[PDB]
Amino acid sequence: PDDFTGCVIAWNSNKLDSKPSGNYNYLYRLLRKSKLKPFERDISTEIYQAGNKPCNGVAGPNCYSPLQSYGFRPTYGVGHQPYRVVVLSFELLHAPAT
Repeated sequence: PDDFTGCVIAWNSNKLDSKPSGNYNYLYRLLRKSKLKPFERDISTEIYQAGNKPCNGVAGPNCYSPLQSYGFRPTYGVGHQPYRVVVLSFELLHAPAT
């Protein structure tokens, strides 16, 4: 948000985020019609009707899979390794602090 208050804490966790099985879990979408509003999470699975014509459940022109898997390898150097980030937002309200 524009008036965001808090602290961003980032640290490398490649020793912790690497497992012998493989980090196949993480996936991402890189396209959206409009910029996401502040403090918005995109997890709801609605078939995104970007165009005026459905793909009709078949592959073809102008119908590509949006989801992509992150490319992480042990040979990647320091600096691009997966960094864990915690955003601690300290909301300054008028309610009892406690």
